[PDB]
Amino acid sequence: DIVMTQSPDSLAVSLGERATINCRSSQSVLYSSNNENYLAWYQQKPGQPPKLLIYWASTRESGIPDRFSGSGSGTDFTLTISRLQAEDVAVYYCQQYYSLPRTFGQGTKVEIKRTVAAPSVFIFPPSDEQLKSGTASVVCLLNNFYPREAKVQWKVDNALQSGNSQESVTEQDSKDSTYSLSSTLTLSKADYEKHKVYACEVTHQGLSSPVTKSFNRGEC
Amino acid sequence: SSMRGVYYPDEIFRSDTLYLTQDLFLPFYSNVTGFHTINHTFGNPVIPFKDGIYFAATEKSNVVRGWVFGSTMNNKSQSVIIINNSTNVVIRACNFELCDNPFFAVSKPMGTQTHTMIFDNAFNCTFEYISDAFSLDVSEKSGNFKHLREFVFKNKDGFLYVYKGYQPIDVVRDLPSGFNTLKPIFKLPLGINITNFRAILTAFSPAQDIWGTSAAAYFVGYLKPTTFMLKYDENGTITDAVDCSQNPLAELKCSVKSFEIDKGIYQTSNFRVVPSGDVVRFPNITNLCPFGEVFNATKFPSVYAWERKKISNCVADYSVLYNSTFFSTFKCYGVSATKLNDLCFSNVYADSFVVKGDDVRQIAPGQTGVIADYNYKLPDDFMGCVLAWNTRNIDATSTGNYNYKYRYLRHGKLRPFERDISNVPFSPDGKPCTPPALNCYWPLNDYGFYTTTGIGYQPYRVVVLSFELLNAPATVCGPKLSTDLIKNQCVNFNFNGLTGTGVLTPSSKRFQPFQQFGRDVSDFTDSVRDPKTSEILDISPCSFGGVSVITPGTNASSEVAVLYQDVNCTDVSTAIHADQLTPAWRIYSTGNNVFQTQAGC
Amino acid sequence: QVQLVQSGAEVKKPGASVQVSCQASANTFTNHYIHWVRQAPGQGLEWMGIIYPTGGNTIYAQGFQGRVTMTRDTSLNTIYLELSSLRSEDTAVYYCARDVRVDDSWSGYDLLSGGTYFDYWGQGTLVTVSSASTKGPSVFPLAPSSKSTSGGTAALGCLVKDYFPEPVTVSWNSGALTSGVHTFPAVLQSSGLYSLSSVVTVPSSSLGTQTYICNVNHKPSNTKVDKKVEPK
Ligand SMILES: *[C@@H]1O[C@H](CO)[C@@H](O)[C@H](O)[C@H]1NC(C)=O
Ligand SMILES: *[C@@H]1O[C@H](CO)[C@@H](O)[C@H](O)[C@H]1NC(C)=O
Ligand SMILES: *[C@@H]1O[C@H](CO)[C@@H](O)[C@H](O)[C@H]1NC(C)=O
Ligand SMILES: *[C@@H]1O[C@H](CO)[C@@H](O)[C@H](O)[C@H]1NC(C)=O
Ligand SMILES: *[C@@H]1O[C@H](CO)[C@@H](O)[C@H](O)[C@H]1NC(C)=O
Ligand SMILES: *[C@@H]1O[C@H](CO)[C@@H](O)[C@H](O)[C@H]1NC(C)=O
Ligand SMILES: *[C@@H]1O[C@H](CO)[C@@H](O)[C@H](O)[C@H]1NC(C)=O
Ligand SMILES: *[C@@H]1O[C@H](CO)[C@@H](O)[C@H](O)[C@H]1NC(C)=O
Ligand SMILES: *[C@@H]1O[C@H](CO)[C@@H](O)[C@H](O)[C@H]1NC(C)=O
Ligand SMILES: *[C@@H]1O[C@H](CO)[C@@H](O)[C@H](O)[C@H]1NC(C)=O
Repeated sequence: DIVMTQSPDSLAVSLGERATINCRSSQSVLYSSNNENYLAWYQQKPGQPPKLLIYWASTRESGIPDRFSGSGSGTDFTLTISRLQAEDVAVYYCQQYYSLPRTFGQGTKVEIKRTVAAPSVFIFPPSDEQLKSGTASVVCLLNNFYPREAKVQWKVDNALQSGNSQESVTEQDSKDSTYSLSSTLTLSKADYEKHKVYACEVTHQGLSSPVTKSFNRGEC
Repeated sequence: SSMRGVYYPDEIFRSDTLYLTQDLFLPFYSNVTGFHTINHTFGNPVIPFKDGIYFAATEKSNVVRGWVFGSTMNNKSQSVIIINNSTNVVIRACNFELCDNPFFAVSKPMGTQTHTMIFDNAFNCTFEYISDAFSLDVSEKSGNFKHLREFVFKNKDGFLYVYKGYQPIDVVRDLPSGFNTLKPIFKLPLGINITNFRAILTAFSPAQDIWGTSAAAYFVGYLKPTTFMLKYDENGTITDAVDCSQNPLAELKCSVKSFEIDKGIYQTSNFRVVPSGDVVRFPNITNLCPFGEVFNATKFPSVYAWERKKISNCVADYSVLYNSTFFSTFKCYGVSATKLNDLCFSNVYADSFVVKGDDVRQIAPGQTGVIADYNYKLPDDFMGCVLAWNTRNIDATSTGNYNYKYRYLRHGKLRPFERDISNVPFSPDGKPCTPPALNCYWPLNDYGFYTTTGIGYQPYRVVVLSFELLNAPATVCGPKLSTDLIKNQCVNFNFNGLTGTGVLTPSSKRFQPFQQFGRDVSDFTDSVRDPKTSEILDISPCSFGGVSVITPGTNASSEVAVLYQDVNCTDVSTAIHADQLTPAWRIYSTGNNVFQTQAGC
Repeated sequence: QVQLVQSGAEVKKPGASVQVSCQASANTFTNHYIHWVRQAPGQGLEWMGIIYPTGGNTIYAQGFQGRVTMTRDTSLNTIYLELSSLRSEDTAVYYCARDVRVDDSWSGYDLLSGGTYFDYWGQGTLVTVSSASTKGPSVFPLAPSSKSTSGGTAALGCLVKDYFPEPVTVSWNSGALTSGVHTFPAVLQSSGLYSLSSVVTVPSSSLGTQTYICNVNHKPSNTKVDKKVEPK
């Protein structure tokens, strides 16, 4: 469709590195009456309507990040996406200035190449209120490793379910895009009572596979 | 507030004559705004400049330390500022800030605030000027408020003209009626768009302790385009003047070129009653244009079936079509669609077809390329407009409707309208182009996709129309309004294009069923059939006639009486029925006690 | 271009109606067709619906033809949502795109050329599917204990429960440390509502050093709280 769609859904540059916003469109975008071609780069945050910030897809226009736009090619495009944890991280795709139906799709979100250092793994029990301790029972933690680069087991009552924890994470705690994260054996509040002999096991993109130790609730 | 504010009109002046001239003078006995100003009744308010001002102030010490003129006097654009340093006048053209009571009064080193210039603070000083002693000439006379500084400021042809005079005063807050003439001082070339101004007190509260003296009085009166007669003496001095607008005696003695008039009756001007309203009348609505065929076929033409016409002698519903919620897009290349709702033309050319939603990009008047050039593209020389609406729901099919084919390329058809319509293998500039043999080629894709396809595919039915402008009769128009009728008043009017100014009346004037309007023996028109009611109206001209002034000698009295020749006093003024006194300046140059004679009112 | 503004972030319940608010002006809603924001706020709000607020003329993809159906909110010169069959499509960002710059000295609804992708953007708003239970005062005293947190990888946090929104007023950690913001939102648990296992980077050496706050709800839950607890 002429709501032109990004290919990557999120970007992948290193610090200052020259990654690309790959994209695709409908038909006859380099049109015979207009000749400047209708694809233009969208360059703005999620939740906004997609706003045109690189007219005719050769370079960034005014108010674009400059590292976030580049070569269009008819039904296809490949903009620059340099250092895309920042700068080109303003969410971006090719988009039509074409006619009534013309738009950008979801756009590639901000993302970058990152560190993946090993998370912790040992006894992970609830507090003294273990009889309602919920999804954070049998829990693990990580730092200096990317949000998609560290993960945890559902090790409730020492069941050792590797990689199966419910989890959350945040951007670089260490400068090499090296994030922080935590995860645990997912359950409703009262299910932590059976889980209370809780282990933790965890793994990462630059780390070994999940392995664990365990202890009773109200203790380390 | 009168007989102030006459100035020598220019530099060409000459001896001992009555000269009658037109300019932005201050009209006699107009009400001047007296800014009586005292301590708590205090400020330097911004005032609109209009066509120019008479300005005056009760003064000596240059308490009115200056003026600022411009569009804004504070932001962006240039402004003229005029300041009394203690010796002299300063002029600048700079775009000053002036957010408050204006106190940016910084000045150059050589006699600061006293001789060399003041308000240095701004960013575009394209003109600067130093005068000599033009604040000492004010300070020469004895005691503040016992004198009037008197000025005219007018702006025309990119010049600010400044005229002044300076005279004694007895009342510190009044503007006396004594005649005096202002001399020219400057013709400043600065080109500034002046529309507002303010006086400058520059935080002063004079040591001339009349009230503690955060206080003065100053006066503003607007100039107006008026005819003055000016009386010169043997030294080339203006010695007297007459505002010819003021009253019927002033008009009389201007017309006679004299300051004294003998007992008699004199003809001076023509009375001519202005219209109160406007009456436009048109027939029963009829002859609606045949757009339903082009626009509202149940299944539209393909690109190659392309139904097309030209249309004439009809009333265009285009206001409704423009007002319609339907169309996915419409564009005019010609004059705006908003006026095609009501505009008139010699004829229209009109046609309709279909596109896959994407190709609507190329179809317009003003737009050309290998899509539209080879199935429909019109010449861009008409008032062309284009409209699109949903094929996606109606004459589409889910496969792409294979009857609603794509455009049929034929590169060599360069001529407008011809822009190859045809269902033929013909794509090249000039190769043999039979049916399908290896010499020649045909694009044959499907245009008409259904509404569940992506919003690019979603096809439009499309209409183009093209209005034609000529000096020849405009056989197409939008619908036209008919007003209420207005009997027994002087009005403007229009029948079916028979326009005039007159008094419409009911009539006994019997005439035949086929007749629209009566001439008279002069062959001017005198009666019309109302096109909507079929009323038989009679038309007569709005009242007019000579105006004559009856006077004793001005030697004996300045009372006058006025005769409006030939008219009925019923048509004459909204008067105030005193004998002797004409309320003339406002009321009809006349305005009072009434009597009727066969000579007129 | 337009007097661009957007608002009216709301949860769209499965199969119900959907609504939104915007402001607009000039060419961006009258010469060029404005775009209905018709993609999730995890991305740019793609123009799957196309509209003219100054005329009621519209075009859509056939999900968005209902799920982000729009009407002229004439007091703002701009679209207000009036959608139906609410779901993940109706969970699109609460926005209206002031259309691309006018392609000519044209007149009327002339956008046969120029896109619905914005020349002016109203900043938009959030949205989601309203399937989660309208609750969340529940809280759960567990997180990575001293052994499981193990030095510089360690965190402070708590389990949310029964929440309508995933973001919680308790923020998992009790503010005791902040080496990395890993106390991210809850996820929909088997209770039909948000529950959590996230924690922000902090010392593991005791349950008090990794101190926590546990209530799952916020303003969209009608049950927001920050009641305290710990790991281990
Ligand atoms: C003109 O009229 C105003 C009120 O409209 C009055 O304050 C002012 O004093 C009048 N002018 C003169 C010269 O009295
Ligand atoms: C003069 O200035 C006023 C006030 O800014 C403005 O409204 C007007 O259009 C200007 N006219 C010209 C000819 O610049
Ligand atoms: C511009 O406008 C502001 C309005 O408050 C005023 O304070 C300022 O003095 C003006 N001039 C400049 C040059 O900023
Ligand atoms: C001065 O005036 C010109 C217009 O005459 C304007 O373009 C310029 O920006 C102004 N400069 C400053 C510094 O105010
Ligand atoms: C002209 O001006 C002189 C100035 O000295 C004056 O004496 C004379 O009376 C004036 N009038 C005539 C008619 O000369
Ligand atoms: C048409 O003519 C008739 C004549 O009786 C009149 O009553 C009617 O008002 C006219 N209608 C229009 C639409 O002009
Ligand atoms: C009929 O009239 C409408 C309203 O003006 C117009 O938009 C539409 O294109 C026409 N054709 C059909 C088949 O409805
Ligand atoms: C239709 O025309 C009238 C003219 O008075 C106008 O008030 C109205 O807003 C227009 N409506 C549409 C939908 O164009
Ligand atoms: C005319 O006026 C003069 C004074 O200017 C006077 O001597 C004479 O008597 C007057 N005559 C009449 C008839 O008014
Ligand atoms: C003048 O108007 C009156 C009504 O005010 C009228 O009676 C009279 O016939 C009209 N004509 C003449 C010549 O008086």
